[PDB]
Amino acid sequence: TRPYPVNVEAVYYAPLKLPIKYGDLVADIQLRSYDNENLDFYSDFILRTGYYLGIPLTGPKPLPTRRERWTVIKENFERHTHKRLIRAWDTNPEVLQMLIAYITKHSMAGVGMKCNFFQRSEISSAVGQKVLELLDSPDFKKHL
Amino acid sequence: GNINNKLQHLNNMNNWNTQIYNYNKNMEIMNTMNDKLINKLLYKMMTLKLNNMNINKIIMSKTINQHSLNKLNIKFYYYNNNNNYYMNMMNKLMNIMNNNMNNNLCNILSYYYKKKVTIEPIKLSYIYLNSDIFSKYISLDHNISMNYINNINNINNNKYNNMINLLNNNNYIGNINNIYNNMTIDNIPMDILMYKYLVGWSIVKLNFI
Amino acid sequence: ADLYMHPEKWKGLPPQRILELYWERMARLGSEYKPNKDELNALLTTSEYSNVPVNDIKKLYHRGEQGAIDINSLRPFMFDELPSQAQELVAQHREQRFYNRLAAYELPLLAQYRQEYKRPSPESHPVTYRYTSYVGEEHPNSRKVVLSVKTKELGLEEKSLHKFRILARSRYDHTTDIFKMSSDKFEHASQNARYLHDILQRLLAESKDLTEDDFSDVPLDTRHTIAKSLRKKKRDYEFPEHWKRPEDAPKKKFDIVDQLLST
Amino acid sequence: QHYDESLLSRYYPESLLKSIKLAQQTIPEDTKFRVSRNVEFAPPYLDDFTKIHPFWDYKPGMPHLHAQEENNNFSIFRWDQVQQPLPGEGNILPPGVSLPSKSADVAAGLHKQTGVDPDYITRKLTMKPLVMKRVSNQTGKGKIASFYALVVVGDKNGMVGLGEGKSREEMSKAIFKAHWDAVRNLKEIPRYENRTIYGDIDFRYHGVKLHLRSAKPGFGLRVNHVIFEICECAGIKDLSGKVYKSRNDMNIAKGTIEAFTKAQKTLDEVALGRGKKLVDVRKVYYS
Amino acid sequence: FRHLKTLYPDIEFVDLEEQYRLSMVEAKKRRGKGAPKKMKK
RNA sequence: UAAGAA
RNA sequence: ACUUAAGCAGUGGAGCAUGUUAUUUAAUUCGAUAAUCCACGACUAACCUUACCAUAUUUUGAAUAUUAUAAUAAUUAUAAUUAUUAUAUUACAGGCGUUACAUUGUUGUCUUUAGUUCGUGCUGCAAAGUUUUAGAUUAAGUUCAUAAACGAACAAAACUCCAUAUAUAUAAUUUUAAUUAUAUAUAAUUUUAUAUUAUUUAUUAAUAUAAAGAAAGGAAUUAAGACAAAUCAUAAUGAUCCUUAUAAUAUGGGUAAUAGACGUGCUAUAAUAAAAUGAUAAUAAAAUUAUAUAAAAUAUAUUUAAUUAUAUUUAAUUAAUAA
Ligand SMILES: [Mg+2]
Ligand SMILES: [Mg+2]
Ligand SMILES: [Mg+2]
Ligand SMILES: [Mg+2]
Repeated sequence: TRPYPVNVEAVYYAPLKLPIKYGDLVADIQLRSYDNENLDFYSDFILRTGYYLGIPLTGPKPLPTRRERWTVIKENFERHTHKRLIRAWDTNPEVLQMLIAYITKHSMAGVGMKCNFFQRSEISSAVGQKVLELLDSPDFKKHL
Repeated sequence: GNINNKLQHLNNMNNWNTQIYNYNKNMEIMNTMNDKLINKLLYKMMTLKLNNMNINKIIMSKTINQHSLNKLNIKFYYYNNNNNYYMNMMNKLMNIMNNNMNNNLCNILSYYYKKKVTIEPIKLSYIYLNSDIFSKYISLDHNISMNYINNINNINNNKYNNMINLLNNNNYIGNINNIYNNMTIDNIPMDILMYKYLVGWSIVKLNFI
Repeated sequence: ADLYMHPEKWKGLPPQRILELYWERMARLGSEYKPNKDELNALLTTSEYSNVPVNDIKKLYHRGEQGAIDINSLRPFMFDELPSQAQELVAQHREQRFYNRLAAYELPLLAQYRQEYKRPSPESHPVTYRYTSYVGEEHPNSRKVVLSVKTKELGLEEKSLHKFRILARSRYDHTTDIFKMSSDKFEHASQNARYLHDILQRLLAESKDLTEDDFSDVPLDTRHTIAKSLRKKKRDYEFPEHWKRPEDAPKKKFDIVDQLLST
Repeated sequence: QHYDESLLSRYYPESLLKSIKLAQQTIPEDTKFRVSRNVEFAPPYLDDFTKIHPFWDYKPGMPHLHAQEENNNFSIFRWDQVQQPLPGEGNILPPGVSLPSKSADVAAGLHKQTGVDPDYITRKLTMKPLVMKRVSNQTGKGKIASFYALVVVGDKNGMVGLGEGKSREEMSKAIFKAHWDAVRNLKEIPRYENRTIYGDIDFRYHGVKLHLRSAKPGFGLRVNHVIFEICECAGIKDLSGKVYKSRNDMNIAKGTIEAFTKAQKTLDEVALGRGKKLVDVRKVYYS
Repeated sequence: FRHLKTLYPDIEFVDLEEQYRLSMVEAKKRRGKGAPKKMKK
């Protein structure tokens, strides 16, 4: 009856991933949150954005959760840092900058992000500037 | 309390008043302290008066500070209390929150935070829809569950029937319009929503189910 | 767009539009707001839209809420509003729907900006630079740049390659053949990257200058790498080849139905 | 499935055709979709996300975390109302619940519990409280006071009933329970000529000695006040009588009803039991 | 809070804590329990 | 032609 | 039935460390005191911390508000208003002052939490009672059964959450720990079969023997009374007291003094136990690193080297990567 085109159908299914053709890692995106829900939702959204931008993205690799603990004297409190890793392959710098800009614009509450960019390339002092000033002062210049 | 559904469970992120993650921990501590100070300021800002004998005390909940990568959103609930031709005091307050051109509060807060700030006030018409507001105001079950469970079973069985009918007539079953036949925004959302009804109270612990 | 700033042009229009323009004027101007006759006449025109007398609306326009004054709680619950706790779930669903609409209709538009991968040749571009960006944060480590290169991809003769490794010292890892150095001494990443490039140029120039000393008598010191390797567990063992029993592996058994279904 | 732009033009807005075209060009029509095991992105229903729902989507022009307007472009200036009222009917009334006198509730409850007629109870019974007391019980945590109500109900046509109710909270509740009990205890009272008692009654109820005497037409109710109220409810018009020994109001009230029901025999009962004809001389004197 | 009087002159905010402090100061000064006059040079 | 109340 | 008693395994007469107390002291900041006992907080006291002592020094002080002045920017039609900053003004601020300064609150400990109300129904004239029952069983409210009582709400339980076992997903298996990580889901509060004992006679329970199971632990979650607590540092309010000083700052000193007494800990008093040595490096987990972390190397103690401790120099890593 009602046509539901492929873009809408894709929302109801796991995000598509483009195949990795050469295996040139061009960036890794680490997402961190003190909860896992927003983190994983945002990771799925990043995968969708990357697919449509033409970027091969492997997936939100689970990284070890960091636990912080505090004892109140015997009440125990703890904080969990959940971490996901999304790696990008075989992509130009400009498309990848577009990815980062778009996912920054539409980020979720409570999720931080670190981005490492790997750029293959062809082969081809405050104290010091004050120590000189002190040594060229009359108080120190008089002993020398 | 289905965790896989955003209408059937409270996101664990929402049980913190400051919702943030910074790789730079110094900045995260600073932002937490900023949120507490701004909450105290906003509490101070909720009392107004139209000359003596005209005191108006808006009651706001705790602020919810949603820190994203490029923006902070300070959301709070509030309770207040021919009108088309003037602005009462509460309207003026909210309009300085966002809408004034020159010295609106969110621009000043943006300087304080060094990131974009928006403010989201949400009016609550009753005082017993929010335990914090109810407390700040008084300063100055089986049958419903059974109906909810019946609705959940009905929805699940509806989707199951749809899918088996497709299989009768890989893992990719078929078109989305037939897998979700009688599953519409006009029947599913409000029936699966949780915490619609206040089923218990002890004056301030309000139990919503 | 700025029609709310020009009350002269409110003449006409729907009365509800005039009300909205008046409210926008008040909201935007705040205390800078002041009476304007044209706006008052436009509101007189709306006097019929809302059941309010002309005199009353002029009175309210001039004296505001004071004019209104001059002219509950614990109410019964009508089941017409949600608890704030349920409104949090409604907001979670609003967020979900917003992202779903983005994925449905704005993400496909990003397909216009697809580019073909201009793979830099590994031989031509063997040096990799790693930059760090903490999105939405002022992090001191965002200035760090790391330069890595496999030394055998530097185009050095054997004597010069040896001299390079000797001079690299702990930055060179003989097990992986990776020369790596990092810089975060300058406030900006571009400065640190240029600094690392310049260091590499000096190292290559000295390694190729064999007119004075080639350091052929100095063996390659691997002590830093030994110390590094002792800190990581080494699972360097594999199942004995002669223990394997392929004779014992399960053998696929013929099944007629599957073959007659592949027809 | 992939569709002709011709067909889509009829079902989707003009501004959305571009994204659908680009999607169909970027997603091969052989694509095999998998469901996500652990992260649910789409809602639990079907939606093409072409329409902004007034309640389930963020209100346009409202500030929030994902507001796409600029700070100087929000279009909400009136804060006196909830910005997003509920969808559908505009309420969340549970099935079996109603939106937000005593005789009506007694009648409804007793019709549900015993199958008696509510209309009769509401439009033909009159209640009269007889005694209203505060009793008390000594318990380890102090004195617990209860309100006690004895009431009488009747239709002035030979039906009368006494009821007792007791409530630790309010006298309204004790009287409500007494009214309930009285309706449940409705009896039929023999009456001679629908105005008096058949003969005389000398009835003992615990410590109360009742002496009731039938009276002539026009003679009033010359009796104890409790008995007067009971007679008013029962349809007794003419009566003389005296109470001896105990004059406790509750015991008088209760014992007068056993006196009316147990210590009376109608003329028909006597005539049939004895096989004799009992003639009322005054009834026959006037034809 | 004190800046609010200058940013938004058409809104007159009330600091409950400050008003309570002033009311207590005046109540003490009515009982003769108020602070003495600070000595001055 | 027999009324009770505190 | 907390407790005792028994059994097992220890520790326990000294030195030191750390507390408390006593005495001393300018100060050794503060903490108990109704007759068994018991003043006893330290996630770091050189300065800071700090509350204490000595000596100097400050006087509207850290706040808010009023009223003036002196500038500085904006606006009127040149003076003026509007604000911002300083100076003064006095209401005051300030108080590790007071619990022999009282209230709530909160916190701790302890007792009770298969029980408390409500609704109907039933019994007694009624106040009241709600009846078997002083039930069975378990280590236990544990698990059951029963009655003129039956429900509901809470409470308890179930549930939930950890962990454990398994499935799916994810990781281009060089951030490698795939023997991993962390999301989702499943599982058990285990079940079946005989035999012997008892039984309220089995469709019960225990023991034993078989059978299937990876299956064997833990945490949280409610109220009501009683008493204690002012380092209540679990607050708020009030009262009361000081206001050139009971507030505030600097320099130094003390909290580290030593006759005693006691608590706790560490190191010992030797052979079922101490020492040294053990480089293709026996075998971990959990944490930490932008207010860092410190590799390898070199030098000295130092003696071929190693070990150990510093210095020189800072490689890598702001981290499933390096330390
Ligand atoms: Mg000191
Ligand atoms: Mg000092
Ligand atoms: Mg004071
Ligand atoms: Mg002091």
